[PDB]
Order: sequence, then structure tokens, then C-alpha cells
Amino acid sequence: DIQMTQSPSSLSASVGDRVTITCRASQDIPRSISGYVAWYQQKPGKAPKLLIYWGSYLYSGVPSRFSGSGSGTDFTLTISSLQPEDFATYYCQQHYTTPPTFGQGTKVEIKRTVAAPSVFIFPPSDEQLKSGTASVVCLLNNFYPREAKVQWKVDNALQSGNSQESVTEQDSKDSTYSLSSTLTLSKADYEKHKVYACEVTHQGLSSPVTKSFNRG
Amino acid sequence: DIQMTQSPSSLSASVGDRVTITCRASQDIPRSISGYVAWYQQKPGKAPKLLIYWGSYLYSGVPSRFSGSGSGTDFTLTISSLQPEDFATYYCQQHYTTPPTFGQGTKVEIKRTVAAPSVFIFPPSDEQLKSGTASVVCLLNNFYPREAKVQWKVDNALQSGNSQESVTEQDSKDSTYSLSSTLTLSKADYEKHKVYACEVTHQGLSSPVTKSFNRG
Amino acid sequence: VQLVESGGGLVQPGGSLRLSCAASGFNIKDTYIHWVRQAPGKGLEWVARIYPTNGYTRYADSVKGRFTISADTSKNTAYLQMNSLRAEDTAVYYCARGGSFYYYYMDVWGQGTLVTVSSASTKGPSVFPLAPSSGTAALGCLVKDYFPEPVTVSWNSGALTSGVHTFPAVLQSSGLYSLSSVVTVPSSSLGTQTYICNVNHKPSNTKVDKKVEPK
Amino acid sequence: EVQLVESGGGLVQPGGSLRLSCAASGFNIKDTYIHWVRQAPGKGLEWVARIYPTNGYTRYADSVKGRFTISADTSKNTAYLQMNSLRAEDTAVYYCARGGSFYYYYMDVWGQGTLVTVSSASTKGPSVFPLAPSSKSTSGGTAALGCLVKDYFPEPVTVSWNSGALTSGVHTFPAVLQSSGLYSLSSVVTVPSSSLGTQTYICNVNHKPSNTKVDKKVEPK
Amino acid sequence: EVVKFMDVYQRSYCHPIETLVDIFQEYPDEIEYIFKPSCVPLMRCGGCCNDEGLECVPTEESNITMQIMRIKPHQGQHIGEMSFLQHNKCECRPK
Amino acid sequence: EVVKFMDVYQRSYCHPIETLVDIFQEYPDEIEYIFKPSCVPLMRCGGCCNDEGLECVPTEESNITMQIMRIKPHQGQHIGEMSFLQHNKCECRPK
Ligand SMILES: [Cl-]
Repeated sequence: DIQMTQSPSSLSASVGDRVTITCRASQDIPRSISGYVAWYQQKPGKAPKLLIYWGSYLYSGVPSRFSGSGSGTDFTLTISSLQPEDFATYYCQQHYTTPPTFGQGTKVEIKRTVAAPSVFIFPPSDEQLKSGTASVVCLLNNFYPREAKVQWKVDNALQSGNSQESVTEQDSKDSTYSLSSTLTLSKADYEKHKVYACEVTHQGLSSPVTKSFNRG
Repeated sequence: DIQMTQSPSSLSASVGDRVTITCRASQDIPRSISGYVAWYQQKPGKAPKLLIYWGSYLYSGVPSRFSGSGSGTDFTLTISSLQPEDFATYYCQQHYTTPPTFGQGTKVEIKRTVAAPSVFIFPPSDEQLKSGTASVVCLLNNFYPREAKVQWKVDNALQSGNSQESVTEQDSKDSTYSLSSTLTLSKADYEKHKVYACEVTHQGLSSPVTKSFNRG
Repeated sequence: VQLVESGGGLVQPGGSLRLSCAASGFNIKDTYIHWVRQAPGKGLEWVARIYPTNGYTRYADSVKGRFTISADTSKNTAYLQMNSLRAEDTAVYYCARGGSFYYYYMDVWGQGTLVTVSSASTKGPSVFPLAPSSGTAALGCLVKDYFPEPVTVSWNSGALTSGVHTFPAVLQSSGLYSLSSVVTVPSSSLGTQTYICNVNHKPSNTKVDKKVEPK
Repeated sequence: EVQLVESGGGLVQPGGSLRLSCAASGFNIKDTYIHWVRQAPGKGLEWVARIYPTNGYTRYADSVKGRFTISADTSKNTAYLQMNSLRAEDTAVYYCARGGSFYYYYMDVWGQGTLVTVSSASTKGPSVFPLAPSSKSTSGGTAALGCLVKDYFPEPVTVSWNSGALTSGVHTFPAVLQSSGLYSLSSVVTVPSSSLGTQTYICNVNHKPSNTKVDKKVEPK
Repeated sequence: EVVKFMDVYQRSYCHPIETLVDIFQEYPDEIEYIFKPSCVPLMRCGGCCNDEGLECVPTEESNITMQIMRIKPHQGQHIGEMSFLQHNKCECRPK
Repeated sequence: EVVKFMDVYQRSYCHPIETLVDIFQEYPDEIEYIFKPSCVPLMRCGGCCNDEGLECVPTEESNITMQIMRIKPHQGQHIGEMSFLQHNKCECRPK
């Protein structure tokens, strides 16, 4: 039973950078021994894909910017020129023994130029209101970096405990994120108030951007 | 039991000539087969000497003017440039089988410029005469060709039935012959006559040469 | 060369479920077949392996005595029989091959099939528009109150993909999921170009289209 | 230097026996074949026998089968031919020869040969008489002189001049067989006639079969 | 210095190689002669298949003729023209 | 054309030749693993001596290290550095 320790757990690198990821076997294996590790790439909602096998061999169809090496306990995957599409989690696997085991993974994020979010607000639909609930949505579109702050103001009073955020995985072509914030009120509570707003803070923005609407 | 038939039985060739001697096996052997014949040179009163072995290989130390070839039943020894010292009898041998067997031989004589004999006559020794016999000797020295005619005249009467010739083997440096004629008379018959002569005919001599002495 | 899993779904704790993996373009006879799983937001965990010819099997300790792996060489299909399921078994389950008996790496994986182990029951979503009205407009669909995952969303039967973001579902305090899909479009096109979102929640056989226009 | 030296030849009566020896040097007979080959006077070569010394394997020509025996003593590095029941036709020079190796069926080293004479006639030493120049003064500056070696049996005789130091111009004739059944030869040499009177010429004759060893001075009378 | 796995694999995979073959094995029925040399250099199929169901075998053959010394021990020797099989192309094939 | 006897003799005489050697025979004790490739190209003594009491044997040896795939069936595979014997000089010697 060999554990693999993969490092780093996560990193942020720029397009063109040489990125190096490491894997270490828990059991003492001498440097005369090699070729027992495979490396995989997994994009969001996709199956893993083989990049490198027997320690250093490039799998059929994989771009040549990928390579690997190692011996003893220590293996390396290298991306000689990082591309936006290389956003993924990378996993090593050992098959020196069975059970085959995987490292815990390394999350590669692509570091890019800063881009402010385009912000949008959505009132709840009349159809939804019939069923007795009101969802109000704020959308922050195609921003970088991922860090952003989103505040709900209902008749100027700040909200807490009634919203939920989701953020997409980094985009594989332009390296941006998008984020949704959804405020959920009963129809009753929704109808008691008039002005609904979304306040957005992000390092791309000179000062907070606010989007709002009034119920009519 | 393989017989070897060698040819020619004798020949006469000049210094520098390419000389070719042939051997044939009595048994039918295909042309795919070779290398079963050796060739030897024998000079007078000497042992045979190996020239060529395995059909075509030149034995250590043998001059390169000697070579051989052949296959099937037919073998050849070639002397590319005949030298005076090549006077000899040449024998092939097969060792395809045992008993090994030899061809009958080929006598090579060296053909040279004609040279007339130097002629000399010897009276019998007083010591020999005491025992009751008289040998008179005529010597023909260093001549070519071998054919020569020697007549004994005793008081001008020609002799017959009382002489014996011997001729040397061809000389290995100058290619000449020498010949002795020995006339054998009783002391009685010897003392009855006065003038003893030797008459010599040879193609080197524009007319017969006579040597003589008178008893006393 | 391909692998296609099927059979995932919702199942109650203590229950049973069987997964299938159909191979094409090679014979499973010639190689190993593996199952590997992935709990939501975690890494890869090998579960089992088979050598189809003689039927030799190996399992992770975490599923030993509960799961069984098998292969039908005539159907070119492998199976994972899962019994006594617990909430921790919840995961996407992948089928993978080795490429040959002499290869212990996994070179072809299927697309994965989700297994949700919960006592909660299936519920189809409602779909509501997220309407614009301010040269670029955003619009979307809110897909609300469903169980289990997943939902798929497309825009205009798949012909609109540029600028689409379908968010990862969030788990509401009700124990039901909800998501939104949005797309940005030229505002000049509103009024002449229509935008439909196509929503599919196979667990409850919900298949809805919703037109999203301004008011 | 690789060599073979035969000995043991001589005169022997019909029905008799004789043994020949062949001593090798510069190689071990252990590693090859040793052959005997013979040569009747004026004739060709006739293989008689062969031995593989280590195991003692032997082969013979039909003409000597049951009469001759070939052997080798590897410790003495010597081969032998035991000849029994001899006939006149066995008369010949007998050679010892080696084949380079067990894998070689040619004969690359031969000894000098040893004469075997099979006859009922008996040994007779020669008389040696001088052949003295007729004159003493000449036309050509060159004189012949010699020794007549008369009435002997069996062959051979050797002749040298001045203990071997005079070789240039020597011709020793092949012996002739006289009416009597005895051999006779002459040896002659040509010399500067100017040297007679101050230089002496001796012929050294040897007939080993009768232990005759004579020197004879040859001068003009 | 260490030979890399892909070089070893490649140099060792089933192909025609110069092999020294005992003549008596090419002519197993020969009872008369021994041969000198006792073996000949032939192009032949060698190397491995990675596959215990495959074997390295010839697809394309030719003849070559050599002169060989043939000795019948204690009888004689000669040189004979002898024919041998050579392999021009090798492939790995089911058994 | 025919290969001449002295060429055959010379090419076939005892010398170091590239020989494909099964690994399991160099490591007769290692039943635990299968090897890929199953054989390696080693410089080894081959050819003939033409004397049944002589044999072609090494006078000067060296090691070479190669990377070999080692598979423990149903367990895993790796690549291991393995050492082999090579023959630098061969002579014909008494047996
Ligand atoms: Cl016999």
C-alpha cells in the first residue's frame, strides 16, 4: 500500500510559464527504479485524461509541452509552456503495486491580466411569484482574479443569511470567472419592499459598482 | 582408390615461360568439389617439397610464381615464370580419400641456349693397370642440349660393346648436362695398342672434336 | 476506442445499484478494466479491477465485501455491482481500461456516471426566466428546487454556446439543488432573435424549454 | 626449425627384415600424422603407410599389407617402419613425412630419405683410381680431373672434393651397373690448370655399406 | 552509463541479425563428414516479441553458397560448395 | 556468387559478437517477474574453434547496465536498472 504525495496542492501561473508538479511515493524505492507513475489531467466535469505514462513517455495525441521524469520515490510532471486550456487538476498515479493509488491532485489556475466584471441584476419572474417565492439574481460576468465581494441591499438595509453564491470554473480560453448571487425571499417579504440592489467590489473596479431595480 | 593421371609426362620449356601441368582424378567428382590435391617438386637426390596445398594455396616460403587451381576431376599447377632452378619432377597427390595417391610425375627440363661441350680424356691410372684392367674416360662438360654422340677410336679402329655412358641431371643454375664415357679393356688388350681417342659430336660443335693421347 | 458507463442514479442507504460499462473499438478480453470514483470536490479513488478472461478481481478496502466487479466478454461490457451503499459512496464512477495486460496505467476512461446515496426523493425542477432590459444584454434561466443532481442546460438547442455560463448547482437549506444559466447577447438582437433555454433533468424525466424575453 | 631424419636403410636379403626410424624435431609427432612414402629407382612416389601417433591408428597400401608395420613413440618423438618378408620390388628410397595436423592430409615436411636394397648379392667396397689430366698445360686454362670409383655394392657412394670445400664445378655421375652386377662411377671437377703443381686436389670417397672411407690425391704424372 | 529502455526495446525486437550457426544443425542427417569451419555466419531471425503467444519467424528467405572444408576423419579432406538458408525479413507471428 | 573458404573461416572464427540473450537465462532465479523486452543485445563469445577440445571463451569481461521493464503479473510494473555480463575479448582455450 503506497501513498503518493503530490505537490503543490495548488498554484497560479501565467501563460507561457514552465510549470513543475511533483509526486512522492510513501515507500522507500531505490533510484535504480523508475517508470511506475502515470500523470492525468482532469478538466471540470470531464473524465481524467492520460498525459504521461511509465514516468516519462508522452501519450499518443498529448501536446509536446507536457513531459515527465523521475526515479526512486520522486516524479515530476512539467508543462514547458503553460496554455489557458491547461487549467485543470493534475493527478499522479502509481502502479508499482496494487491497489494502484493516486495523489490528491494539484489545481493549476491560469494567472492573467486583471479584468473587471460586467454586472447585471435580474428581478424575479411573475411566474415564480405565483408559486410563493422570489429569487433575485446578480451576475458578475468574465472577471479576474476570482476574489470578489457581492452585497444585497433591500430598501437600503443590508441582507445576511438569505443569499447563496456560485462561481464558475476558470474559463478555458480567456481565464476568467463568473459569479452568481441569488437572494431568496418569500413572496410576502419580497412584496413588502421596493428597491432591490446588488453592490459589487473587485480590484478591477475603481470603486463599487451598483445595479438595482424598483419592483414596478 | 583414386588414380591421378598427370600430364604431360615430360616437357621442355624456356626461362621465363608460363608452364602448365595437369592432373586428373580417375573417379567422377563434381565441380562443386575442389581443394583435394597437393603439388610437390622433387629435385634430383632430394626429398619432395610441398608447393601448393588444398588445390590453390601457396605453401609458406614457396615463390609466388607457383600457383594452382581446379575443381571436379581437373587440377592445374602453373609456373608463371619458369626459372633454371625449377628443373625437377613435379608430382600431384590427392587426398580426397585414403590411400593417398600420386600422379606419375612430370619432368620439366629447362630449354636454354646451345652450349658445346668442353671435352677431356683420361688415361687409366698405373695403379689400376697393376690389378689387370684399364678404364679410359672421356668427359663432356657443361653442354646443352642433352643429345650428344661419343665414339672411342683405339689405333683408329672404332669400338663397340666395351663402353658405358652416364649423364648428369640437368644443372640447376646453368641448365647444362655433363656426360662420361668409360671404355673398359683388359691390361693385355690395353697394352697391345698406342693411340686412344674420343670423338665428340654435338649440335654446338661445327664439326667433331677429338681428344686423344698415346700410351706412354 | 471508447467506454460508456450507465446505471447511476439515486439510491437509499443500505440499497443496491449496478453500473455498466460498454466498450467499443477493442475487446475487453485483452486488457484490465477498472472502476475509479470521485466524491464531489475530492480526488480519484480506485475501487476495483478485473482481468476479464479468467475473471480475476481486486478491490479497495473501502468497498471490499460490498462491491463486485465483473465482465461479460461476449457483450464486451463490464459491471460494478454495488451493495450496502452508504452516503460516503456518493460519487462519480468511472470505468477505465489499461490498454493491455502488460499496462497498469489507465488510458481510456468513460464519461462517468453519478451515484447519489440519500434518503431524499426525486424532484423535478421549475424553470424561470431571468429577463434583461437595461450594446450587450445578459439573460438566463433559473433552474430551481431539484433532486438529485444533475441538470444539463443548453441555449437554442445547442447552437448558442459563445458566452454561456451554466453555474454549479448550490444546495439550498431545503435539501434541494438550484442553478442558473446565463448568456450575454447583442441587445440590438432582442425583439428579432429569440433565446430559449433547454433544460433536462433525467432523474425526474423533466425536459423543458423556456423562452426568455424582456418585458 | 621443423625436421625429419630417417635412418636404418641398407642391404637386406629377400625374405629378410629391416626397421627404419624417423626422428622429428621442432614439433611433436603427437599432433599430426606421420607417413612413409617410397620411391623405387627411376620411378614415382608410392605411399606406403600412415600413423596417428596418439591412439596408434594405422593404414597401409595393399602392396605392403601384412608385411610392414608402422608405429610411433611419442616420448622419443620418433616413428618407425618395420619391414618384414622383403622382396626385390621393395627396393627404394623410403621417406618419412608429416602431415601438418590431424586436419591436414597433404605432406609438408619430408626427411632426406633412406635407401633400402633388397638383393641376395653381397657388399663389396670400391677401389678408387685417379683420373689425371692427360697434359698439365692447356689451351683453355682449365683442367679436368677426377676419381673413378669402381666395383661396389650396394649403392650408394658419396664423393666430395677437398673435404667439401671444393664444390664449384664438381659433377659426380650416377653410378652405372656393370656386367658383373657391381656399380661404378666417376666424379670430376674442373680447375685452373695454372694451379696444378701448387694446389692439391683430393677426392674423399665414402661407401658406408662396406665401411670404406678413402682419400685419393689426383695429380698429373 | 545506462542503456535507455526504448533503445534496448528497439535493438532487441525481432529482426534479421548475423548469427553463427553450427553447420551440423543445418544438415542434421550428415553422418560422413565434419566441417571446417564448424559454423557459418548467416543472416537469421532473432530477438523477442514481448508476447508469449508470438514468435519471431521469417517471411522472406534466400540461399547463400559457401565453400566449406569437409573432412571424413582418417580418410581425407576436400572443399565443397554448400548451400544455407538466410532470412531477409522477420515478423512476429502467432505460434 | 560463392563465399570463399578463407572468408568463411575468418568471419566464423571465435570472436565477440552481438548476441540476443534471454534475460530469464541470465537471472535464472527471478521467477517473480516477467521482463519486457524478454531479451537483451549483449557482446558475447561466439563462433568456432575447429578443434573439439578447444572452446570459445571469454578472457576479458565487463558489465553493462540496462533499463528493463519488470512486470509482476496482476500487481504492477516498473522499470529497473539491470546488470548483464559482456565479453570484450574471446580466445579459443583447452576445455
Ligand atoms: Cl589398412
